[PDB]
Amino acid sequence: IYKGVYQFKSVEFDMSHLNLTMPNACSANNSHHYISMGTSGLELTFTNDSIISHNFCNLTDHTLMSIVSSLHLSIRGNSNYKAVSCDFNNGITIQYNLTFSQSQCRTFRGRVLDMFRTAFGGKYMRSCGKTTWCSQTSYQYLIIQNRTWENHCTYAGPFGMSRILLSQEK
Amino acid sequence: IYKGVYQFKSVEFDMSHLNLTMPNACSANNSHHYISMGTSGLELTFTNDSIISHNFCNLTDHTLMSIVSSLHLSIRGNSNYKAVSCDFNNGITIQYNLTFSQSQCRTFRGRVLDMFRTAFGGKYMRSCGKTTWCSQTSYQYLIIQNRTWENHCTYAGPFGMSRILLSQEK
Amino acid sequence: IYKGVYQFKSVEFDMSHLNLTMPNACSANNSHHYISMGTSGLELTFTNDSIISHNFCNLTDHTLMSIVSSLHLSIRGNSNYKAVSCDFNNGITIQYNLTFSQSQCRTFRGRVLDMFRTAFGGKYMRSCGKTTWCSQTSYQYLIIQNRTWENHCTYAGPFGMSRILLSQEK
Amino acid sequence: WTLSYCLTKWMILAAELKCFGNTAVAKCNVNHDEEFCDMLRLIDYNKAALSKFKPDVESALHLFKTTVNSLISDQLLMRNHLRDLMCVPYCNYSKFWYLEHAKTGETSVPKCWLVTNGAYLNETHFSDQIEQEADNMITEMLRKDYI
Amino acid sequence: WTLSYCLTKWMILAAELKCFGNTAVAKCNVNHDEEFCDMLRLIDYNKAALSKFKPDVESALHLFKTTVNSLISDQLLMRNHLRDLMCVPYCNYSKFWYLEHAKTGETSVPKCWLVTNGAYLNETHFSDQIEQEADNMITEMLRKDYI
Amino acid sequence: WTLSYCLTKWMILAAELKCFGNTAVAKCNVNHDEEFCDMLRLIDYNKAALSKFKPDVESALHLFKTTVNSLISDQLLMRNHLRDLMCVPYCNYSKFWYLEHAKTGETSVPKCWLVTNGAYLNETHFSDQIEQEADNMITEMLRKDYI
Ligand SMILES: *[C@@H]1O[C@H](CO)[C@@H](O[C@@H]2O[C@H](CO)[C@@H](O)[C@H](O)[C@H]2NC(C)=O)[C@H](O)[C@H]1NC(C)=O
Ligand SMILES: *[C@@H]1O[C@H](CO)[C@@H](O[C@@H]2O[C@H](CO)[C@@H](O)[C@H](O)[C@H]2NC(C)=O)[C@H](O)[C@H]1NC(C)=O
Ligand SMILES: *[C@@H]1O[C@H](CO)[C@@H](O[C@@H]2O[C@H](CO)[C@@H](O)[C@H](O)[C@H]2NC(C)=O)[C@H](O)[C@H]1NC(C)=O
Ligand SMILES: *[C@@H]1O[C@H](CO)[C@@H](O[C@@H]2O[C@H](CO)[C@@H](O)[C@H](O)[C@H]2NC(C)=O)[C@H](O)[C@H]1NC(C)=O
Ligand SMILES: *[C@@H]1O[C@H](CO)[C@@H](O[C@@H]2O[C@H](CO)[C@@H](O)[C@H](O)[C@H]2NC(C)=O)[C@H](O)[C@H]1NC(C)=O
Ligand SMILES: *[C@@H]1O[C@H](CO)[C@@H](O[C@@H]2O[C@H](CO)[C@@H](O)[C@H](O)[C@H]2NC(C)=O)[C@H](O)[C@H]1NC(C)=O
Ligand SMILES: *[C@@H]1O[C@H](CO)[C@@H](O[C@@H]2O[C@H](CO)[C@@H](O)[C@H](O)[C@H]2NC(C)=O)[C@H](O)[C@H]1NC(C)=O
Ligand SMILES: *[C@@H]1O[C@H](CO)[C@@H](O[C@@H]2O[C@H](CO)[C@@H](O)[C@H](O)[C@H]2NC(C)=O)[C@H](O)[C@H]1NC(C)=O
Ligand SMILES: *[C@@H]1O[C@H](CO)[C@@H](O[C@@H]2O[C@H](CO)[C@@H](O)[C@H](O)[C@H]2NC(C)=O)[C@H](O)[C@H]1NC(C)=O
Ligand SMILES: *[C@@H]1O[C@H](CO)[C@@H](O[C@@H]2O[C@H](CO)[C@@H](O)[C@H](O)[C@H]2NC(C)=O)[C@H](O)[C@H]1NC(C)=O
Ligand SMILES: *[C@@H]1O[C@H](CO)[C@@H](O[C@@H]2O[C@H](CO)[C@@H](O)[C@H](O)[C@H]2NC(C)=O)[C@H](O)[C@H]1NC(C)=O
Ligand SMILES: *[C@@H]1O[C@H](CO)[C@@H](O[C@@H]2O[C@H](CO)[C@@H](O)[C@H](O)[C@H]2NC(C)=O)[C@H](O)[C@H]1NC(C)=O
Ligand SMILES: *[C@@H]1O[C@H](CO)[C@@H](O[C@@H]2O[C@H](CO)[C@@H](O)[C@H](O)[C@H]2NC(C)=O)[C@H](O)[C@H]1NC(C)=O
Ligand SMILES: *[C@@H]1O[C@H](CO)[C@@H](O[C@@H]2O[C@H](CO)[C@@H](O)[C@H](O)[C@H]2NC(C)=O)[C@H](O)[C@H]1NC(C)=O
Ligand SMILES: *[C@@H]1O[C@H](CO)[C@@H](O[C@@H]2O[C@H](CO)[C@@H](O)[C@H](O)[C@H]2NC(C)=O)[C@H](O)[C@H]1NC(C)=O
Ligand SMILES: *[C@@H]1O[C@H](CO)[C@@H](O[C@@H]2O[C@H](CO)[C@@H](O)[C@H](O)[C@H]2NC(C)=O)[C@H](O)[C@H]1NC(C)=O
Ligand SMILES: *[C@@H]1O[C@H](CO)[C@@H](O[C@@H]2O[C@H](CO)[C@@H](O)[C@H](O)[C@H]2NC(C)=O)[C@H](O)[C@H]1NC(C)=O
Ligand SMILES: *[C@@H]1O[C@H](CO)[C@@H](O[C@@H]2O[C@H](CO)[C@@H](O)[C@H](O)[C@H]2NC(C)=O)[C@H](O)[C@H]1NC(C)=O
Ligand SMILES: *[C@@H]1O[C@H](CO)[C@@H](O)[C@H](O)[C@H]1NC(C)=O
Ligand SMILES: *[C@@H]1O[C@H](CO)[C@@H](O)[C@H](O)[C@H]1NC(C)=O
Ligand SMILES: *[C@@H]1O[C@H](CO)[C@@H](O)[C@H](O)[C@H]1NC(C)=O
Ligand SMILES: *[C@@H]1O[C@H](CO)[C@@H](O)[C@H](O)[C@H]1NC(C)=O
Ligand SMILES: *[C@@H]1O[C@H](CO)[C@@H](O)[C@H](O)[C@H]1NC(C)=O
Ligand SMILES: *[C@@H]1O[C@H](CO)[C@@H](O)[C@H](O)[C@H]1NC(C)=O
Repeated sequence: IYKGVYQFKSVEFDMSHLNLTMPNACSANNSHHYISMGTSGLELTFTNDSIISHNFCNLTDHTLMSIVSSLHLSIRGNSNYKAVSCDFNNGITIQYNLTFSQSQCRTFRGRVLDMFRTAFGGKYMRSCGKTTWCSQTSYQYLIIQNRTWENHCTYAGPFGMSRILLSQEK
Repeated sequence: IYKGVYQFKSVEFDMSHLNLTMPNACSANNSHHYISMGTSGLELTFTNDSIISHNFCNLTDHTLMSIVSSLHLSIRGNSNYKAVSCDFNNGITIQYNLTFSQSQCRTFRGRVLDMFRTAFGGKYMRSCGKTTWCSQTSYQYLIIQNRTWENHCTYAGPFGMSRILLSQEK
Repeated sequence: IYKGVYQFKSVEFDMSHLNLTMPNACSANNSHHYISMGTSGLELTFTNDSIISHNFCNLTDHTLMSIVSSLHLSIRGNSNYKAVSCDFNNGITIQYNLTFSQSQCRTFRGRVLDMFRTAFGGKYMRSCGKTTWCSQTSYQYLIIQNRTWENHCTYAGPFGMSRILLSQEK
Repeated sequence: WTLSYCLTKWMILAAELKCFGNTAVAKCNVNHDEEFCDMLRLIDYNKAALSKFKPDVESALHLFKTTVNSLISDQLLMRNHLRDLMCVPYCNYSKFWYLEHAKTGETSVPKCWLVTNGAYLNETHFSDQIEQEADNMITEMLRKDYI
Repeated sequence: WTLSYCLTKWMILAAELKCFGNTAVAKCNVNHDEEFCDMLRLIDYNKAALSKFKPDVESALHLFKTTVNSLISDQLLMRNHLRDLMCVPYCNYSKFWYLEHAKTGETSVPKCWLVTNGAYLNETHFSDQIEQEADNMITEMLRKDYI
Repeated sequence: WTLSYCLTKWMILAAELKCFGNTAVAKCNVNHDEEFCDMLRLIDYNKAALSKFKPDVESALHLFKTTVNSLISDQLLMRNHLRDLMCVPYCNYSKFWYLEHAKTGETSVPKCWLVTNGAYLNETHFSDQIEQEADNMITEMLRKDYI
């Protein structure tokens, strides 16, 4: 109660129903992240082990391919053409190599963390005495695969995907 | 009159003078559509007959070419590279093939109707019991040519072209 | 004083401190223009003499390269591929040839003035009896080089760079 | 905010000539909850461009593409699109309706005349909006009289 | 502005059912100084799309990408991002708090519940904002009573 | 809305130090009909970024490009451009003028000082705007006194 007349109360929103029409972007924990649109899902795992060693891939359902292309185009600058491995057969599996070939931002790790950052927010993998701009990471791999959504995290909403859409090709 | 003091009346705007500085996007009827900028015009006809059979063209005045490039880039996804025929000689003539090689939206017809839709509004060729998202069409061809504007329709304004500009490369 | 109670006074802002986080875009005079971000700078000189005659260059620090790519992509249409000369070795030096191969806008000069215009405002090189749209110039060269900022002009702010960012690929 | 105020004969399609007061133009200073302000901005830009620049199609298209956001409200346009999408009465930027004072010419901001199924909405469908606007306008008028 | 008004059971995660009055929905007519209006726009778009179109993932994603600006306030989203960036309490679009009248149900526009260090702000941190909103709401209420 | 309130010595170029009251900063909460609010947002972002992050040019440029819309009003910038285009007095973001109370320091929102032909407008050219702002500010002051 406040001023003896009005009552203080809060609202809590559920984003589970905002699924068939809107994308959802979240993280289960420090390791795993998820992007779910309808019944389709993409799992972004920060493994410290690699599973693919092609180091060469040709970019040549549509929903997950459009989400992946938005995420990839939202890494800005040059991807060095030798730090991405692809497997578009029998599923979508893209591995980023995320390793050094004190700025810590001018590298490919800095920009890949910047894109992960800008898609998923800065609650995890963030620093913060002056702290560098780009986020900090102790892993050396980033694997984006397809996973059939099973309500792994709490639904967040399309806000991260909107931030990705705005910050594209800048 | 309302409340005995104020008088009810309406305004009607004419878009004929918004021609030398602003584009105009309209439809004469179900078949024909027009995009006129100044004294230059493009006719989008929904013929059910084809006139070009090249099935291969190289994208290599400036106003109509910029309008055409905006319209083409606003078809999103992949144009399949084999459903467009071009004739940029002695005029601009681009033919879309708009045929199946119950979703009715995952095809090239769905996306081409989506771009026509988003340029010209949903007054014609629209459905609307649940109705599919993408618009419905009974033709199998879409020919965009150049035509010297002769006040074929009623002037609409640059709002459709603005919608095209916003929804570009998404 | 106004109305005998309130006092009339003005504010004057200094943009010198908006340097380490924000770009700055200005002109010293009719000839020289500057774009400074932090301790890095680009000098756009309107010389009437050429220094490079390659007429062929391959687009293949990051801050000045990103500013240059924004400026180049903000020239819209086709750059004719034969009016730009490049020297990305031991510095960045790009020369635009800015010469005729009464509209005065349909040429490459018109569009290059349009991009210079939209980056730096219309205080210099502007016309203004009816005056043509694109700006007018009496030189025939435009050289963009790198220069270590030394407070040549009065700091303006990131507004010109913002206008460049908005008017990109249109 | 004028680059070159009330309308004239050639801008109005139906009547010979009608135009508004100072309150509407003074309220359309970067106002993007209304479509009439966007229409006024478009007309003003056209009038100012025609009286200062020679005719040129390519340059006019370039300047429109560069400064499209400065004239047309993007979000209003997309909401009106979304309304057209779902079989909902939307604004197609043709007809606007308003209320004015009988004597002093105190006009309001013209609301758009919604259209559905290729036909304008009847006057009885949005009478509640007209009554609400009359009420709030009369409250504003009495407040301005008080001062 | 509704494409299909107050919330229902499935939209509220905590309580069984609560919803608002007409003033909040009447104020969220292209309002982009608040996040609750964006949430209402998102919920309304979802409700209107589910009741008129068959389920389709690709088409829904396409329509969202085309009309993302019509629903989510871009600048509010980027400011909340910037607040999250610099170790500052920001809005993550989950919890909203408001004040309502005890009897007549006169509700205000729910402000976002700021979150920092993975935890909601305590009630004592933003009590000044609550007091200011109570004051301005009571002034608006007395003004509406006067008319 | 502050990421880190009134100005200081190094931000003001002409005088040694001047700054404003709480009403201006409280009104610049996502306000895009004015340029002073955009200037305040820019200064606040710079102050908050300098005190929390080590100097880095590339990262600062990247963050500015990502969040340029969150700071600078796009449409105000393009309208001021359009005004510069057609030989019209425009705002070049340098000088702002306002009216303040003599005793209680009740300041208003500083309007931009228009510039044309490479020179600031004379005080007599926009005296009507100053009088109108004085009138509306005095009405707001008396309304706040009443409450
Ligand atoms: C995805 O969202 C849909 C619709 O928003 C949810 O489907 C609803 O499920 C509830 C409970 O099972 C039913 O009462 C409703 O009738 C359903 N609505 C529709 C439109 O089908 C679905 O549950 C959501 N998925 C998850 C995992 O929460
Ligand atoms: C983060 O959460 C994920 C899943 O939400 C966890 O991965 C699970 O790990 C357990 C045991 O390690 C396995 O049995 C499960 O199959 C995994 N689930 C998936 C979906 O892969 C992960 O361990 C969590 N991380 C931490 C650090 O607790
Ligand atoms: C990621 O990059 C690292 C370093 O750039 C690669 O590690 C090299 O792997 C090769 C091949 O096994 C070794 O000969 C080198 O000694 C490793 N180190 C360096 C510094 O070159 C690593 O292979 C890359 N990831 C993948 C999956 O190929
Ligand atoms: C990622 O997508 C691929 C291809 O769509 C999935 O592979 C299919 O999985 C189903 C599941 O039963 C099998 O029946 C199919 O034979 C698989 N291959 C196809 C369709 O080519 C894969 O399962 C997905 N990933 C995950 C983790 O579910
Ligand atoms: C990831 O595996 C590596 C094997 O080299 C471990 O070493 C770290 O590698 C990262 C990758 O860039 C470096 O930045 C660190 O300096 C390395 N050392 C440490 C102590 O982190 C690394 O520990 C592995 N991570 C985990 C969490 O097991
Ligand atoms: C917004 O922030 C709140 C505060 O942290 C989040 O609430 C937490 O949610 C996680 C899982 O999402 C739970 O494990 C925690 O217990 C919750 N904490 C509290 C204090 O309730 C909320 O989920 C966030 N919402 C979004 C959409 O990101
Ligand atoms: C295109 O617009 C121009 C200007 O908006 C119109 O030209 C006007 O024509 C009327 C009637 O013929 C003249 O009174 C005006 O003086 C003209 N204005 C200018 C600036 O030249 C022209 O008529 C429009 N075209 C069409 C087909 O309506
Ligand atoms: C739609 O309108 C167009 C023109 O506005 C009509 O095309 C005309 O058709 C007649 C007779 O069929 C021809 O004489 C004209 O030359 C055509 N005009 C043009 C510009 O091509 C078309 O018939 C109309 N469609 C319908 C279904 O009535
Ligand atoms: C549009 O596509 C259709 C079907 O994809 C093409 O129709 C084929 O034409 C060839 C060549 O005449 C025939 O042999 C085939 O039988 C037709 N049908 C199919 C299913 O292949 C049509 O040619 C295309 N349009 C144009 C203008 O080439
Ligand atoms: C489309 O444009 C072409 C090329 O500009 C037009 O073809 C010209 O038409 C004029 C009209 O008299 C002839 O004098 C020229 O000889 C034609 N060829 C050229 C310029 O190469 C064509 O007419 C336009 N289409 C329509 C329907 O008018
Ligand atoms: C267009 O010509 C075709 C010749 O095949 C007619 O057949 C239709 O073709 C469309 C093209 O996709 C199909 O979707 C329809 O199912 C076909 N049948 C019908 C009954 O429409 C078609 O009728 C022609 N249209 C007109 C209006 O004459
Ligand atoms: C906005 O909608 C109205 C209502 O349909 C349109 O008015 C029709 O215009 C067409 C030609 O454009 C005429 O054939 C009809 O007779 C008109 N109908 C009525 C009821 O007057 C108006 O043209 C539309 N405006 C725009 C710019 O699209
Ligand atoms: C660039 O901006 C920085 C910071 O905005 C200025 O550095 C300041 O310099 C003054 C006077 O030398 C010192 O009192 C401050 O402490 C400095 N601030 C910081 C954060 O280092 C610098 O002077 C500016 N450059 C120019 C050429 O004006
Ligand atoms: C515009 O200003 C530039 C520098 O701000 C002037 O260029 C200088 O010219 C003098 C003598 O001509 C040289 O000694 C300097 O080295 C030049 N400075 C630089 C930075 O190159 C230029 O002369 C001025 N233009 C006019 C027309 O006055
Ligand atoms: C800029 O373009 C002009 C004209 O297009 C070029 O000038 C020509 O230079 C060649 C080579 O010296 C001469 O043979 C021609 O006579 C010149 N004029 C024309 C009209 O071709 C000039 O070379 C270009 N600039 C640069 C730096 O190469
Ligand atoms: C433009 O950049 C180049 C390369 O960064 C600069 O060339 C360097 O200049 C420094 C200055 O002392 C020399 O020590 C280096 O040897 C130069 N070459 C390199 C780093 O490859 C050039 O000076 C810059 N332009 C200006 C006008 O300063
Ligand atoms: C630039 O050098 C040239 C050498 O041809 C001089 O001639 C002008 O060149 C421009 C380039 O497009 C033409 O537009 C003009 O018509 C030419 N004449 C004049 C009188 O300007 C030119 O004078 C030189 N400029 C300066 C300022 O010295
Ligand atoms: C905004 O416009 C004013 C008015 O011209 C500019 O003030 C001039 O600044 C230049 C150098 O920038 C000085 O040489 C002039 O003496 C100044 N004129 C006056 C009348 O004071 C101001 O610099 C401009 N600001 C920006 C950021 O462009
Ligand atoms: C090119 O892409 C196809 C389809 O994804 C794939 O099968 C093929 O291996 C790729 N080419 C190479 C050289 O890997
Ligand atoms: C390439 O384009 C030119 C010019 O438009 C055209 O003449 C030529 O036929 C095209 N090439 C092919 C293989 O059709
Ligand atoms: C290609 O670019 C490189 C690096 O900038 C340069 O050294 C080389 O000369 C360029 N190629 C040609 C043919 O000029
Ligand atoms: C529709 O408007 C016309 C105007 O002539 C009026 O006569 C008629 O009664 C209206 N109908 C309804 C249902 O409002
Ligand atoms: C935080 O909120 C809790 C709610 O249970 C309350 O008990 C506690 O006193 C609050 N602490 C502060 C420091 O406001
Ligand atoms: C211009 O301003 C100056 C300020 O010194 C003043 O003396 C002069 O009278 C003004 N002129 C006009 C025409 O307003």
